[PDB]
Amino acid sequence: GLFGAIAGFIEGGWTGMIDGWYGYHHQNEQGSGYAADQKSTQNAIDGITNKVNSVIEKMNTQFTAVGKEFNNLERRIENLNKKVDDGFLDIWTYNAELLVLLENERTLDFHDSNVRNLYEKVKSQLKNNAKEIGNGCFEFYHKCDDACMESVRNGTYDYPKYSE
Amino acid sequence: GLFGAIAGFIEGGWTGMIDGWYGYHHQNEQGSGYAADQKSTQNAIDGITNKVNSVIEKMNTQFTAVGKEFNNLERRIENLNKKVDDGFLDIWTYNAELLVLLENERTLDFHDSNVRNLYEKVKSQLKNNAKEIGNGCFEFYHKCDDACMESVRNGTYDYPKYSE
Amino acid sequence: GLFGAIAGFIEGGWTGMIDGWYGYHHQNEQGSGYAADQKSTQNAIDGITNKVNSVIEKMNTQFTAVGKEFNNLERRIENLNKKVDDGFLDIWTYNAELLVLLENERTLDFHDSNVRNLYEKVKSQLKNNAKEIGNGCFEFYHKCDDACMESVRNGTYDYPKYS
Amino acid sequence: DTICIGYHANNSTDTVDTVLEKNVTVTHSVNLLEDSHNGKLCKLKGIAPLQLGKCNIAGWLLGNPECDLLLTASSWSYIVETSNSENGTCYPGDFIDYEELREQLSSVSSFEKFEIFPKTSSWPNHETTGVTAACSYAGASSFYRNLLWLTKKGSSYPKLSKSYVNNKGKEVLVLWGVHHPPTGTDQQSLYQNADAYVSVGSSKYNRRFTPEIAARPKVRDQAGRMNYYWTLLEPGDTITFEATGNLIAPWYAFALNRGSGSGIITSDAPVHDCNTKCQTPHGAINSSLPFQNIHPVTIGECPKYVRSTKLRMATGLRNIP
Amino acid sequence: DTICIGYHANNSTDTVDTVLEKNVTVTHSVNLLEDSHNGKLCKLKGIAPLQLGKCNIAGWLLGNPECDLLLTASSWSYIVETSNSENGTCYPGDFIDYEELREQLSSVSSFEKFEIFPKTSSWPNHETTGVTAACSYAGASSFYRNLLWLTKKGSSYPKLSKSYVNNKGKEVLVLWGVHHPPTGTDQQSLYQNADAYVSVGSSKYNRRFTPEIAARPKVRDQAGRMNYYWTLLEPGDTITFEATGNLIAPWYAFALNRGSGSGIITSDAPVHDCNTKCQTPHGAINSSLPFQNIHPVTIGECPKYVRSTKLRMATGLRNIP
Amino acid sequence: DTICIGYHANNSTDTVDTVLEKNVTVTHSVNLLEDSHNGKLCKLKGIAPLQLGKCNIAGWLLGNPECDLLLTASSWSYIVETSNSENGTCYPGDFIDYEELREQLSSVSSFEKFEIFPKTSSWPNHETTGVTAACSYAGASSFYRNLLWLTKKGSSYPKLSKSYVNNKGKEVLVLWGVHHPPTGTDQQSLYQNADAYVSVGSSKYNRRFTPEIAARPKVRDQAGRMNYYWTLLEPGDTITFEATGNLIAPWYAFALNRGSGSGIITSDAPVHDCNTKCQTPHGAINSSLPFQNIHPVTIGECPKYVRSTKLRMATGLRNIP
Ligand SMILES: CC(=O)N[C@@H]1[C@@H](O)[C@H](O[C@@H]2O[C@H](CO[C@]3(C(=O)O)C[C@H](O)[C@@H](NC(C)=O)[C@H]([C@H](O)[C@H](O)CO)O3)[C@H](O)[C@H](O)[C@H]2O)[C@@H](CO)O[C@H]1O
Ligand SMILES: CC(=O)N[C@@H]1[C@@H](O)[C@H](O[C@@H]2O[C@H](CO[C@]3(C(=O)O)C[C@H](O)[C@@H](NC(C)=O)[C@H]([C@H](O)[C@H](O)CO)O3)[C@H](O)[C@H](O)[C@H]2O)[C@@H](CO)O[C@H]1O
Ligand SMILES: CC(=O)N[C@@H]1[C@@H](O)[C@H](O[C@@H]2O[C@H](CO[C@]3(C(=O)O)C[C@H](O)[C@@H](NC(C)=O)[C@H]([C@H](O)[C@H](O)CO)O3)[C@H](O)[C@H](O)[C@H]2O)[C@@H](CO)O[C@H]1O
Ligand SMILES: *[C@@H]1O[C@H](CO)[C@@H](O[C@@H]2O[C@H](CO)[C@@H](O[C@@H]3O[C@H](CO)[C@@H](O)[C@H](O)[C@@H]3O)[C@H](O)[C@H]2NC(C)=O)[C@H](O)[C@H]1NC(C)=O
Ligand SMILES: *[C@@H]1O[C@H](CO)[C@@H](O[C@@H]2O[C@H](CO)[C@@H](O)[C@H](O)[C@H]2NC(C)=O)[C@H](O)[C@H]1NC(C)=O
Ligand SMILES: *[C@@H]1O[C@H](CO)[C@@H](O)[C@H](O)[C@H]1NC(C)=O
Ligand SMILES: *[C@@H]1O[C@H](CO)[C@@H](O)[C@H](O)[C@H]1NC(C)=O
Repeated sequence: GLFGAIAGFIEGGWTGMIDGWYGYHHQNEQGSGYAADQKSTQNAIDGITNKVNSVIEKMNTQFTAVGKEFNNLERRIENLNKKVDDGFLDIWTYNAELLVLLENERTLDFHDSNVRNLYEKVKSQLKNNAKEIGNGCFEFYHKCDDACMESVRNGTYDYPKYSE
Repeated sequence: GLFGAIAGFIEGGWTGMIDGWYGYHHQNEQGSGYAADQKSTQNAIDGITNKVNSVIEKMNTQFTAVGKEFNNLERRIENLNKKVDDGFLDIWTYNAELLVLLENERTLDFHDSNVRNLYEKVKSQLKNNAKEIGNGCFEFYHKCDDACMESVRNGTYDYPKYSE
Repeated sequence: GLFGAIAGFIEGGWTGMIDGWYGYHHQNEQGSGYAADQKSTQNAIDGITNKVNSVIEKMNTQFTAVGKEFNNLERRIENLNKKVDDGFLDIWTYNAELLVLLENERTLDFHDSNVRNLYEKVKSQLKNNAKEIGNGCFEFYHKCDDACMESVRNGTYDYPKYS
Repeated sequence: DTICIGYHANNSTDTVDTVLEKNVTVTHSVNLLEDSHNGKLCKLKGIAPLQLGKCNIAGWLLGNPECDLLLTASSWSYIVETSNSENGTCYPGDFIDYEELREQLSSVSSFEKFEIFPKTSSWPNHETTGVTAACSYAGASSFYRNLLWLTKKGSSYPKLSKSYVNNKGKEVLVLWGVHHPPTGTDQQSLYQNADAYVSVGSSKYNRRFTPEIAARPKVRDQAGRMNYYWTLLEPGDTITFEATGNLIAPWYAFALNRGSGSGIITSDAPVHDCNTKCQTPHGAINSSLPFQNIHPVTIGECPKYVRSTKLRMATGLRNIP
Repeated sequence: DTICIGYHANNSTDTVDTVLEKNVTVTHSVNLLEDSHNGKLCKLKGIAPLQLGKCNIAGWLLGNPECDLLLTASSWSYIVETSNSENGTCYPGDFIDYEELREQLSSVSSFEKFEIFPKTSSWPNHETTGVTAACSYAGASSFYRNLLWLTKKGSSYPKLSKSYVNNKGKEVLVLWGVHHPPTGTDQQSLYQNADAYVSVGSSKYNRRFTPEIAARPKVRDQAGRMNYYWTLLEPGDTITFEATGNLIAPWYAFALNRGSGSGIITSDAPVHDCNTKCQTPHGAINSSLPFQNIHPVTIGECPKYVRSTKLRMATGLRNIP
Repeated sequence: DTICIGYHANNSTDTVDTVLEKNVTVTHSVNLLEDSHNGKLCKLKGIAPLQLGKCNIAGWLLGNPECDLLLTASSWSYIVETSNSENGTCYPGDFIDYEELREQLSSVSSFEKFEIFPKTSSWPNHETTGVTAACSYAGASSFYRNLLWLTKKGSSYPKLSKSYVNNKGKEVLVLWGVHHPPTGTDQQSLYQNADAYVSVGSSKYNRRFTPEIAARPKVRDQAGRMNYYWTLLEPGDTITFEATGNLIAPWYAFALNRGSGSGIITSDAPVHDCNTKCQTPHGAINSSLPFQNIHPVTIGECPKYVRSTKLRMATGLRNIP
């Protein structure tokens, strides 16, 4: 992936996290579990929803009867009409195919970007109060209860609360 | 944003910096102020100018009279003519809308990338001679005068001068 | 470049590396030399090949005779026919030109991303067992022989061994 | 104590293509391509299409005796013909500007048939009883329901003059015919006058027709021919028929307000009471999506026809459980 | 001591749409869509359009007496008709291949009227004095200025033969007409010959016309009709008229050099001395941008018509003051 | 001891354009634009084109004597005319619906000429020997090979009636002509009957022609004219000719199965035994790439024509040796 997170330094996804696209897995003395990150998930949903709706809704349609009837002394204009229909077909098929190919690439990149940004945001607030393992994980140098890790997910984590 | 800088770990922009798109704010004993990074700004300007010019100038325009007149026994070819005009209308409206949507995203991505690359270049030269807070700022572990601050902006910063 | 590696903090390419797009230059007591990274190179090849083939193969047309003949009392439909041919020409010329411009940019980004990703993978493996120069080079804090240098290129590098 | 950053995975088997890679399994996706239809011919703009039964448009307009399902709605949004619409002009000849007329009738409102020249009162000096085996009904020789075959009464066919003023406040479609006997003996037997003519005129229409007596191959066992003509008579205008022979006179005509932008579908698919915004010869389709592979020739507000068998847009991410 | 990395912000209220997000405020942007016009009909290719005053193209070419406005240019890049172009064929009938002619005359580099068959000397054996109340000038019956109504002289209409050789070094547009009396009595009263015909021929053109006599409604109080015909006679070729009746003869014709690729604009927008490369019925537009929403039917080198109300391209970045 | 991460460079001078930057040198690239052709006219669908040589389609079909050495196949995938195709209708006049006929004959599968009305037995009471200097061969007056100029035998031209039934199991193309003398003396001299007519009829086709006698400019030294007509006779159908004069009668006709969707190429390029899927007047081209700049006018399954001089896709990366 372009941003190197999904199928990246984070090798796989979580079937355990049902409630969002991006999120956290935590483990402390109180237990372990999954939590989706609502801000990044909802922002992604809004973005992707906007893209799909753009592709669908920017299509403008007027009432059209495509077919025309020509007699046997009208062959030339009959083939002109066919050239128009066939020409529109070539254009829409090619463009629709490539639009989907290209924008699927961008959608998957977008997700990759979102995971990386989330990761680096968490990294910045924790700083040296935690160790970076790899695979997207941080080992705290202090004890973080459900209230503390919630502050990490909330973006409110207090660095000079903790030391050592 | 895709690269996580603009509206990212750097939260807002500077109205104080008039003379460029990307740049620096410095603070020392000699005072503070804004300075644009001329190289990255101009490279972006050249790039974006080329993008805009491509979208405008790649359009071929030849002398054309679109209109056609038909008598009351010509309804079939009159509607063929309408199908042609309306078909080109559908194609150009859809493609123009999506081109602008897609390339605006890429332009904003491009700026985001440039800010990130600038930030990381400065990070690379300063190394451990400065502390990384966040919000795009570095606190030096030594005194940096206007000559020193210029070396940072010029990319000429001397690391083992200030390792002190 | 978008990812800041190619013509970035890595300023230039290696004419010395013949066998791949991305790779390593090593220096140790036994000598120096170039090695291409096969996984990232081949993945890039597969991706770009798919892109080119997509641009080519998605074009499909049917048997068509473009030309038409009209007499001197047929000027309107003759000009209608011309409006059709010229309209297709405008659409395809404009779209082909921009498709190539836009996708060439994306291809160069892709290579840039791939180089950056390789760099970050090695960085991730070495950690503080090596020093970051900034030209895309790592100076080891221990001695790395051809077996050690190979483990870095292979992704099997053992950090707690040379700590 | 640890916290990890990760992303969603699930049991989705959905695949999409990307420019770099084919067949990528993703957690969520949406279809951009309408690939199915309901197998029905439906109403467009809330109005059913015209169904002509055994007959094509010519047979319906002229009143081919094998149609005789003479009841039409006052409006229709398009016209359906089937593989069973075989009954046209039963007496052989040319139908002038037939395709243009079919086009002009493809959608209409306020459509009504009326008796423009009543058979009983319109022709005191001529015989109206002419029939032909070529247009038969119930095993007997017959004729078009909307036309009258005028022939001589008792060895004389005097010059006729008949005019109609259109006071209906909308266009009137008038159809008539001109008969061309195979022999001069038939000409005299039918119309008495070897020198016969038919003249038709209005504000826009002007023609004089002369019988063309010639050897021709028999069609439906007729060496003669009837050419069929029509005009849309404007509100307030007059149409005038004069003949010394060979006139197949209007009996019934049609008043209407022509619509626009519709067409004719040829399909054997059954007509139903459903509503659609896009009709294909195969059946109606949902018009919500931008693209369809059902059929290039459509009537309605329709997705663009494409050759694609699959257009699927990734929404969720790469599925890696 | 600190140094910070940052990006530009300003007072810009400019917004653009992106595929992920609507209405993003950016520091700088450019418009790709031409949404304005100057409300005028301008010169195209540095050349003014043809203006016909009270007349349409037919009235101008035939010399409808109400077209006596003498100022027409010797060249034009396109033709303007207005809601006031009312004076056409004043004697009712069909102008054959009218649309083709309008198209073919839409731009010319030289245009001159000349007397092809002088009234005084061209027809010693026929009456040239025919007028009609249908074409009136100054309260008196008159006729087309560019045509002549030939009728019988003293109970005789001998076969006429008249030829014109085109020495003009360019195309000559020749127009004529064929008159269609309502009755055979009127035919003889005018042209004496019931069997009358008109023949027109050149190296490329050959056509014969015969009167179509029918009882018809009065149009502009005329039961008669005149059909109008034309041909472009090549440099060096000859055109020959022969008639035993019903010919409305050329009097004046036009020598011209046709341009190509133009058309007719129907607009009441005022014509001005301004210059444009792209003309719309609403007014001229700037052609520098790739797209325009002003009007689909244009003449010139024009941006592509789209239905878009906004196409704005981000140049600068997200504005976050 | 060091390890470095890096990327490929080479001696490639290949350049591509990108949206942000022009003329970027890259290590590898591929061409999307077919810019070359083979300078030959090749077979389409495994079948060679029809080559008409000195003749155009009209001359070939009518049997212009300069066409007699033309070796024609039973099938062709398209038709080639050259700058040398001059020999058409050698007797001046109009070829009716000529462009339509050319279009409909552009590809055919089983094409055969046959004698529809044998010269020796079909016309005992009319002269078949008529020739003209206007169609000359090797300096002697001659005539179309596939038609016969029928004139009076010994001061009389009796009414002829001749029918052909199409038993060929495919369409039959029938061509004929109608002659229009410059004077009534020529009419009488040729056909004797001033009142002459030609009638042609079938199940579908019905038309009547009468001589148009008029002074006309000489073309190829002929003041007279011959108009040429045709119809496609369906399998099983009958065509009937009746004439009291002026008929240029079918002698030979053509049985054929029309193909579809092809056309006419005008080219001076040599025909060769090569195969192509896309043919241009300049020569055949490869259809593998999506775009071509060789020629706007093509026949086949073809890349899309573009105005581009270069479309080159980066594959490798920025070349920075
Ligand atoms: C005027 C007349 O009766 N003429 C006789 C010919 O019709 C007849 O030739 C045979 O005619 C057959 C068809 O007969 C009808 C028909 O179409 O059914 C009989 C109709 O009553 C008659 N219609 C009217 C109004 O009189 C109709 C009409 O004559 C023709 O349509 C005129 O074109 O003919 C059938 O075509 C046979 O193939 C044909 O031989 C001949 C010989 O029997 O006698 C004529 O007196
Ligand atoms: C041949 C003829 O004179 N016929 C007489 C009818 O015209 C006339 O019917 C009245 O005609 C009125 C029009 O009269 C003109 C005209 O258009 O102004 C008089 C013109 O001098 C005459 N022009 C020529 C060259 O002869 C012109 C011409 O005859 C017709 O246009 C030919 O179609 O007619 C007007 O239309 C009235 O509405 C109409 O009743 C009748 C009745 O008097 O007498 C006929 O002899
Ligand atoms: C009927 C006839 O012979 N008429 C004579 C005129 O043809 C002749 O005018 C000259 O005719 C010249 C052409 O002569 C041919 C031709 O086309 O070569 C001679 C052909 O044998 C004849 N064909 C037949 C079947 O009779 C052909 C034919 O008459 C015309 O094509 C009919 O339209 O004419 C050429 O056009 C000269 O330019 C022209 O002056 C006059 C004068 O000598 O005498 C007539 O008897
Ligand atoms: C040139 O065009 C003008 C139109 O602007 C013609 O002028 C007049 O047009 C009106 C209709 O718009 C005619 O009205 C008629 O009035 C008579 C009574 O006189 C009535 O019976 C009819 O039903 C109709 O409504 C009016 O007559 C007409 N004026 C004249 C003098 O004919 C004008 O005719 C046109 N001139 C030419 C030469 O084309
Ligand atoms: C209506 O159409 C049917 C077509 O099915 C006609 O029926 C044919 O009539 C001919 C002539 O009598 C017969 O030889 C055929 O065998 C019939 N075909 C079939 C399938 O039945 C019928 O003649 C038409 N009637 C009218 C009045 O147009
Ligand atoms: C079209 O199908 C149904 C209409 O029956 C509609 O609800 C649906 O939303 C449309 N398709 C998609 C993919 O939205
Ligand atoms: C066209 O002229 C210039 C150049 O594009 C532009 O500033 C101007 O606004 C345009 N004309 C109009 C009427 O907008």
